[PDB]
Amino acid sequence: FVTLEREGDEKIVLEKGQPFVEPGYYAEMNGEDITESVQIKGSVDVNTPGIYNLVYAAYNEDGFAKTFTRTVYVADNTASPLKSGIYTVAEGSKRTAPSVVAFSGYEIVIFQMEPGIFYISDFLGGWYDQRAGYGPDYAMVGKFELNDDNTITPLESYVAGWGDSMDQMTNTLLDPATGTLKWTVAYAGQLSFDIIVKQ
Repeated sequence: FVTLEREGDEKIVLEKGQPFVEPGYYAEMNGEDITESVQIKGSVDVNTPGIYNLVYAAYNEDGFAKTFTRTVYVADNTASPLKSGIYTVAEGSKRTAPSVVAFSGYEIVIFQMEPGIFYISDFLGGWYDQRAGYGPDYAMVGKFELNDDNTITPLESYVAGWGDSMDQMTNTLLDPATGTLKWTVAYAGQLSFDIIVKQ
């Protein structure tokens, strides 16, 4: 009866300073328009790089509600060959242990926290949420530092729900034209992935 539609992207990347213009939404209950009834938890601070979660709610008759979430990421406008950042996993992207399995165009977010340092939604390409639908408690959040030599040095990394980090990361490269990031990450004991991300 209640209906709740999000307009615009679930995930958005702004650059520090750039205003956040609300993409909008729509809500209807029993055929009447109840869009002005929707309430939002959350704010976006476009002058402080970071991750801001908004949560939109549409209320119904007996405690019930429908909800959608939108996440806004603020970058750091400092020049860097790595742009920020809704990357799509590319097509030469594969598992390489124990078997070999190629995967598609799942999207991840990559934004600059401070001049050298970047945040990723998922080191693991979307293999475990998304292409398994395990959900956001899977996939490897992480920071990494972009080097002057177009490699990538990983700092923290973590898969909630299992509690561990990556075992190692090698074979990385950024191409400052085609603007394409790639890495091999080895995970849980015996597991390794070769990821390529474009936009």
